[PDB]
Amino acid sequence: PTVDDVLEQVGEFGWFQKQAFLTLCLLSAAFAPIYVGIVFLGFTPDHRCRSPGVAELSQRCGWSLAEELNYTVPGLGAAGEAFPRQCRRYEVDWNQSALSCVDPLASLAANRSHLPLGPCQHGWVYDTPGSSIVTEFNLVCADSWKVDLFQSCVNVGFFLGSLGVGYIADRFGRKLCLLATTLISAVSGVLMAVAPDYTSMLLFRLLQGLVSKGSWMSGYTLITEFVGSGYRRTVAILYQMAFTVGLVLLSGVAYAIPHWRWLQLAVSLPTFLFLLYYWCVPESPRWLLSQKRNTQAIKIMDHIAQKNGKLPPADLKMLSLKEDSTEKLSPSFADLFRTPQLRKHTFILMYLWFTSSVLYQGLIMHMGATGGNLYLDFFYSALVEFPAAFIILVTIDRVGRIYPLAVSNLVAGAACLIMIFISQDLHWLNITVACVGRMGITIVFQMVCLVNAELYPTFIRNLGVMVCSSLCDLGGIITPFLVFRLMEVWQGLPLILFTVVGLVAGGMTLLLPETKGVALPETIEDAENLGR
Ligand SMILES: *[C@@H]1O[C@H](CO)[C@@H](O[C@@H]2O[C@H](CO)[C@@H](O)[C@H](O)[C@H]2NC(C)=O)[C@H](O)[C@H]1NC(C)=O
Repeated sequence: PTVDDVLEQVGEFGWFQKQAFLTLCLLSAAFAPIYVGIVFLGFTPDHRCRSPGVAELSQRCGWSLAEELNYTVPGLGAAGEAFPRQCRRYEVDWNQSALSCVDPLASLAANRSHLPLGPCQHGWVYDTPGSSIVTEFNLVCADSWKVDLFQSCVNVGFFLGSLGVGYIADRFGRKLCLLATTLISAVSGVLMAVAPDYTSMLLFRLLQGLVSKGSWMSGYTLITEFVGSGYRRTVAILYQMAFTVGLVLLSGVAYAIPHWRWLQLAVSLPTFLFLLYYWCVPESPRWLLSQKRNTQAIKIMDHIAQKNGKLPPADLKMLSLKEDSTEKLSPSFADLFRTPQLRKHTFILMYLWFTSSVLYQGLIMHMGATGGNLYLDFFYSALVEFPAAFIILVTIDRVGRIYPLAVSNLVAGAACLIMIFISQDLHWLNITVACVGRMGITIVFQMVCLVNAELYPTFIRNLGVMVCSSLCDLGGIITPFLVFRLMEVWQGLPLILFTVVGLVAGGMTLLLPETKGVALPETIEDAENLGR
């Protein structure tokens, strides 16, 4: 009367599993707005110094937007690529000075650079009709650094929340967390849209970042536990693919409404509405069984059978773990680093996450020039993931999990190396090769997440994935400084670093025990001899 066998008898993937997965997938998209980052909310458009006098002249004679930029603004390319033009204002009187459209400012100085440069007051004038966080508080020229501070604060919030949310998640149940985390994320999201100052915006975004990844991972583990042992691949990969669909939909709606306030206020509400379906999914049976709450576990199991409609097995009356466990099974950080096998697994998974994140950021950084339409570029970058799902979805159970993960982790680094060595000049090849690397990295991410979820004990499964995921955000934070510094020493030093990181990670993956078609562990001692 073990949990897995009774689950087989009552249907591994029945109509109950489909409904629960539909709801959790509806939750999946809610993580796209918080994960997409500052983009679509802090895009910096073209900007020049507003002048009062230009407004008068603009109507007097025929004008064009391109023409106004050229001979009304200070020229670019002096003492910097575009530092003068962006936020420097000549401050020559354009009002009550009728010098004709042909020669508005030429006559006075007989030269441009020598002209007198004043302060860039009167705020700024922006190109795009929409408004972003940059346009709101004028964080353009003097305070430009503030945007980087905002991004770094969000990332450090991710990093802290990764560690923090795990313990509150596993000790107090997987549905007490998913409910509270998504509720806090929703309330922070709407509260943000009414932020009048810059401090409140940062604080609310920090809270949302703290809670979002916890919500997403507690949603992931729940379905992974619910589904049968054999059908884990479909549930996990379709969860990731739902996340990708949510990303595409976010790009679409972002192009729909440019304004940041309305964008946030609209995209956040569906996460709040998801709360309306909290009553659909109950607590995971395995967690309850491991906590010694057997009556609730059997009650939940009977409900699954009733909705699925096959039959209730009479053996449930004696449902319990394989071996008579101890009264208390509290999750703690100390228990994570006791068994040598579990310690080795944790170290290997941490390194895997770190290398995956570093290689991803290196690839995106080393990409080609950005396209004219940011939205179209983001749409393509999201769409490049769909074939990854249909590649992985058919290979896991047929070939196992270690080999594809290792081979993709190797091929991503190989593609980075070939891009470094082979000509990087504008050609049709390079874009497609980069797409190959993108698909490799996406496969690595999804496979690492799945294997890490499957490898840990059930009673601390969430904590393990949280800890091993923190290094992902750590690497994402640190990589830009590393690549900037290394470039100074040698032109190609960062590329060698990325390639060696990828190769070493791919080599080290092989030692991780395989999990093809084996019931996920429920006891740390049992997980220790998983390979045996
Ligand atoms: C761009 O600005 C420059 C300003 O230098 C314009 O080109 C010349 O500007 C000098 C300075 O006033 C004039 O003496 C020349 O007569 C300008 N060129 C010509 C062909 O007359 C230029 O016209 C501006 N851009 C456009 C599209 O006209």
